[PDB]
This record gives sequence, structure tokens and C-alpha cells, in this order.
Amino acid sequence: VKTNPFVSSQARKVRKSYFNAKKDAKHVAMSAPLSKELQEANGIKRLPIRRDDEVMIFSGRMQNRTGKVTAVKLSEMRIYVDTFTTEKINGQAVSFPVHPSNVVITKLKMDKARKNLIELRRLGRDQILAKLGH
Amino acid sequence: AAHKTLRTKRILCKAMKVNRPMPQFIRQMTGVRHIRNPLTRHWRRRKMNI
Amino acid sequence: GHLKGKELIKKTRQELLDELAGLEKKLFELKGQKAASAAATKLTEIKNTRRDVARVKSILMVSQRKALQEKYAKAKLVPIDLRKHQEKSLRNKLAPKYANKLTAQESRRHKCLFERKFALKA
Amino acid sequence: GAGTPSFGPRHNKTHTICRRCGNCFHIQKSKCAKCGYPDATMRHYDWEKKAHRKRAQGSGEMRHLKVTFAKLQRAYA
RNA sequence: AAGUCUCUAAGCAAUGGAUGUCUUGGCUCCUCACACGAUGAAGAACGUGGCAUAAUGUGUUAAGUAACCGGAGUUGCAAACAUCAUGACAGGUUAAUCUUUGAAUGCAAAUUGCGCUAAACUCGAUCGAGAAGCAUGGGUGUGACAGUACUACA
RNA sequence: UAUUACAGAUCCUAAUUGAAGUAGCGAUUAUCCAGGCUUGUAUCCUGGGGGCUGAUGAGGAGUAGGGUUUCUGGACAACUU
RNA sequence: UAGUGUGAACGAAAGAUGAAAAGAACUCUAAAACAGAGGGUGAAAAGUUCCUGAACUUGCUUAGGGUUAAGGCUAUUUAUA
RNA sequence: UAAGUCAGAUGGAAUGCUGCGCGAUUCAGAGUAAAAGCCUCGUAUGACCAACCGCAAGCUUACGAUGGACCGGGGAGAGUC
RNA sequence: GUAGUCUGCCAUACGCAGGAAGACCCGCUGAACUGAAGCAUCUCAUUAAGCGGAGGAAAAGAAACUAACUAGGAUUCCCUU
Repeated sequence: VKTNPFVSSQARKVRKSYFNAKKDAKHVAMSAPLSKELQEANGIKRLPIRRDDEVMIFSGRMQNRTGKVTAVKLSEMRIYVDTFTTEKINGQAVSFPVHPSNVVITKLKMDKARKNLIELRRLGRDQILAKLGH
Repeated sequence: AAHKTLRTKRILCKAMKVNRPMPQFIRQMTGVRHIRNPLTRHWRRRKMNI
Repeated sequence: GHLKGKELIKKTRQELLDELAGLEKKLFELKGQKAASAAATKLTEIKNTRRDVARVKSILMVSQRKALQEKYAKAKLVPIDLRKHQEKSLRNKLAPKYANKLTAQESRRHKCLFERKFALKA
Repeated sequence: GAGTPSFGPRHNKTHTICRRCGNCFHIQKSKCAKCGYPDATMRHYDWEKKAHRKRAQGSGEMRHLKVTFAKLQRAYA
């Protein structure tokens, strides 16, 4: 149960804030877990997704393919990918949007800000697990 | 008309360049449908009263 | 091509004014040819050079103002441009020294009758 | 008599566009019925509290005034 | 004593938008704030985006520019630019720029009417133009004028 | 616990019947024939008959008012009984 | 806001395709962006003010009644009292 | 800033169904192709390191300020009550 | 004649006033419907509309005050009277 009064627990208010958030919060809302090869390497589960890296979806028509992110979309709230294409009735491939929380990140590409984010969360996760005592 | 003033002529200009169909690309962008241009009219039917 | 606001600060005032007029000329020639040729790529070039001519006007004006404020700063009755913005209410409200200043009766008793600290024993 | 035939000679204009209101400025009497120009004070009455809030602040742009609301959010939050 | 007519029922449809389910909208109660304006407000008009009429940004620096703070494409098509930074843009402030108006204030106005100016400013080649000035009322100071008002010395 | 049960209020709002393929399609000189363009014209254009308006003219032009109705090109879902 | 009035003023209607546009290629009849018919997309046409799709009214098909305006109730061997 | 995109069947899609694990100072809530403590944002809760760190007014050791008593004094709002 | 003052008017230097908003607040002005089962005093009401003017609150406020006691001690508000 929440103690902080200034955050609201009504469903109307949360959806309105969520869909009409600022740009910086929407990038954080668009995020996914790493594959276990990258979890041991970088020392984090969860990261926000960019146009550099590639991703791998379990369960679907497009089941179990890797492919790079062509475009993130924050208003439409979904991710376009290479490979993930059905053709039209016309002979024309069209990329098909998928929400990142269904998806695992298989490779990652560094940025000064991405390295600076990772070194924070590594040091944060070392403190919290020592506190809880696992 | 003729013998219109200039600030009368300014209003009659703005009243005719505003009179047009809505562009096609807004329906493609926003995906909304069934938006009409409000300041469309016909000269014979509705008078301006300006 | 287009140029940064950082590196224009180093340049001379008269160096910017010949840069300005030459940069503004290529705006005018493109506005002539958009009727004839029209089409893509030109319409991003006309956009960038409209943004760049603002860039030069902007940094000229802050180069003026920082220089020109130093002339009139630390002196009585400055110009209206160089005064800070504020509200109407806050200007006409007098400074809190004058409101709070003490009468010669009141200050002399405040020698003894000030709001002194005290406490009790346990 | 008083209907269709007597509508014929209706070509003069009683009211003209008003500078302050921009809307009903009386040419013969020279006053904006809606806003009261040129009286320096702007016309509103408490019996037309409905029609007043169509004209009054909020309806327009509020270019200077919206940024002075936005300061007072930051200072108290 | 005829019926493709008319009357009633059932099944599949046409018309119509009820019912049911949904909800980024209201309504109320409580909390905090009110620091608008001659430094040109509120309100009005017109501009301005690559395809933009309304609204929203914004004012020939016109979907913005500069600086600081965020920090990677905030949407259809088209085009350009940017990646461990010489830092993308629908992000958020502050400061510039700030069209015609409006208390509106050089004199007017159903008019884009009719003025005025020591220097400096800026183009223009001593002398024109633009730019920027010039309102009323009252306060303190400064100056000038008016008087068979009071008074001294002639 | 309540904005809690409808056939009526010349009730409110929204949609829809019969009457009914009925009443009716007026006012304005008068139309006819051959061609052109077309899937398609008495009607849109050309040519030729027959007519009307008959200088206070459905002629040529302006105030007030309207405000792009002007002009060229393309178009017929609707409108111009 | 649309819209009304010379004016002060007055003031509506209008939400929902699907998980995702995958928003219906190409062929046939046709003068044809008329209108369909094949064939496809999708889990399902839900096919563009498109979820569910009630009543009134209408169309088609099937079954009976009809000189008693029609309907109701009671009784049975269901067209009579 | 905790802990399963667990395994099996169904499905266009699993968060539901059956069975076994794990978190909690966090089972407020939302997003996600279907009902989610453990898929994502959060929530909870203390820890962490930058920014500041100043505006006026009064001080600061005694015939300086304030008060009590005693001695000797002045006056207290006019077209107003 | 000149040199002080008094009074008036004009010009100029520097900051100020106006306009917006007005629920609450302060000062004026001021209805009637209504109730009295009529109606005129009375009531609705020292209310609505109107005019003038402030602030984040305003206004009030330091006794020509209560009291009759075993005495209270500026103003404002809540409970009761």
C-alpha cells in the first residue's frame, strides 16, 4: 500500500499520465529484459530499447527470429523490427509492430548514456541484494 | 463593392482563402476521419455579416 | 552549410555582418527559384538558411547586450531595455529595509527589550 | 404591408465592425454594443455572467499570463 | 364457391440505433496559490510549417533562434541531419526577437488619413531618408513669464 | 444505500408508418428540322426555318448591398420541381 | 464550434473496425472510380459515423383465416358454439 | 531498488486452466494480442552526491539601555461632543 | 528703475496613476415577485441588479469597555446564552 499522497491510485488519472507523459518517461516505459548471455555480462535484467540493438520474440506468427529495430514509436507505443514482415495482397512487405515487454534483447550497442546508465544500475543492484541478504 | 475600404478588403481576402476543402494528408497523419473545415461556406446560402 | 551557435561567439561583429548579408542573399535566390523548380531537397535548404539567419541575428544581439549592459551597469537610472523584468506589484512595493526601519524611540528601547532566548530547568 | 414588401429597402448597415471587440459598433451612436468602446472600461454586467465568460480571460491566447501561472506551480509543489 | 388482396404466426434479410459491455470526459469535497499591466496586460485582427482550413505554438529571428537543464529519432508521406558527441528533437525553463491593434498614449479614424524633432544611431553621395522619439493628470526639483499683490532702497 | 419499476401528461428527445406512387410538377414568347460531341440531348454547341422581347426592353452601365458570383480548363455523388 | 438575429444576446447534433490495416491485389460482365460476380486478407467480415444490432415499418419464403372491422375469454375431436 | 518472459494442453495471442518454485519496508495502480505479487513502468524504503550556506534590522559592557520609589512639573484632538 | 517675497500660469528632468479579474472583502445606492390566504404599515431585505474601491486575504483593533462580583480587561472567529 502507498504512503505518498501525491501519487494517485485512480485508474483514470494513471492512464492519462501514462499516455500523455513527457518524452523522457516514455523511453523508460518502452523497455525489456536481456537474454541470460547478456545478463551475466552486463549485470542487469531490465533496459530501455534503442534503434541500434536487436531483439527476439517468443510466441507468435513471427516466433523465434532475431532482428534489428528499425524504429521505436512512442505515441503508437510499439516497436518496428527488421524481418518481422507479412506481405500485403500486393507484393509489398510491411513491418509489423510489437510491444517490447513481450520481447527479449539478444544483442546491445553502447552509447555514452547507455554505459553511464548500466554502471549506475550495477552498483545499485549490489547494494540492494546485500540489504535484503540473499 | 466597389469602393471597399482596405480593412474591409482584408476581411474579404481572409474569407475566401479560408474557403476550401480540408487537405488529404491530415486524415493520413492523425487517422481521425470526418473533420470538416468549419469556415467553409457558400456565398449565396450563408451571408458573412461582416 | 549550417553552423553552430558556440563558434560564432569567437568571431568579430563586422565579420558576422558580412557573414549575415551573404547568408541572407542565398535565402532570396532560393525564394525566387521555388516557384520555377519547386520539389524536394530545396525545401529543406530554404528551411535551414531561415534557421541560420536567426542564429546570426541572435548571437549578434547577445554580443551587443552583454557589452552594452557593462557600460550602464553600476550607475544610476539605467535604460528600460537593460532593467530586469519583474512584476508591477514587486517594483512598487518598497524595499524591506524602509518598511522595517526603526524609530529613534523604538531602536533605543530595542537595545534592552529585544526578543531574547530563555529556557527552564528539568 | 409590414412583411415581405417592406423587407425590400433593407440595404443600409446599422452596425459596423468594432476595433476593440472586432465583432456591432453603432455607426450613428458610435459605440460598440458588445464591449462599450470607446469607454476606457470594458462592458460587462453581473446579469450576463454567462455571456461575459465567453469574452473574458481564458478565451484568448494568454501569452504573457500563462507563463505567470506556470511559475506559481513550480514554487509551490 | 376466386384471390398474388387483406389478417395472424415462424424463419432468413433490408431499415433503424435500443439493450449489454467499454471510458485519456465530467460532477462534487478537501488541499496549495493568486507574484496580470506604460518594462505595453486581458481581449481582437492578420501572418507564419514541405504537403496545414480550425485549434495549438509563435511574430519577417514567425511550428521557432540563443543559453542552461534533459539526452537519441514522440505519427502518414517526402527530405535532411545526428551518434562513446563539434550532442538528434514535439522535451522543460530563462533571455532575445516581439507584425496591425487594444488602458492605447503625437492629432484622428466606417480613412492604412494628417503631423513634429537638439545631438547620436544607420544606410544614403554638406543635405535627404529610415530607425527611435513626442499623450493626459498629478508629485518633487529646475527654469521662464505675468501682476498698479506686499515691502524696502532710490 | 438510492437520480429505483410507466401506456397516457395537446409530455421530452430520437427514429418510422398509413394516407400514396396519390395531391401535384406553377408563373415566364413557341417551338420545329438536319448536323456536331457522346454509352446517352427537345435541353450542350453549329446551320436553317417559325417566333418573342419591341428603347422605363430579361439591351448597354452604375450607387447602396453582395464578396469572387468574374475568366479558362476538367467534373456530374448532390442541387438547378 | 456549426448556425440565428440590425443588435443586446442565443446556441446544438456528433464516442466504440480489428490484437495488428493485414483497409481488399488480379480477372470477368459493363460506356465506366455505376453496380455486382469470382478470388483473396483475418481467429471471426467485424469491410470504413464498420462491436452487440432490440422494437415500429418493409421484402422474400413457408402455413392457415376472411359476407360478420379486428382482437380477447371459456370449452373441446381446431373451426365451430 | 525484490522475485518465473517456469513446465504441459487449448488458442490468432496466456496474465486464465492443472502442477512445482521464488519475493515482500514493495499484493497502491497502470501497460502488455485474454483475468499478472514475480513480462515493463512503478509502488516501498532508506541510502547515496551535487547545489547552496545570504538578505535587511539590531548587537557588542558602561553614568549604555530599561524599570521601581521619592521630589518638583506641562498638556492631552471644536462647526466637534 | 532693482531685490526680495506672495500669488498665478507655462515649459522641462525623473519615477507614479489609469486597463484586466472581481468567488471572498470595503463604502454607497436600492427594487419587486413573494408572505400576511385581500391590502396600504410590516415581510421578502438593510437581499438581487446598479455605481465606486482594495488584497492574498480584507475589514476590525489597544477602552469616554463590561459590570455590580469571592470581579473581568484590545480586535476577530467557533460553541452556548
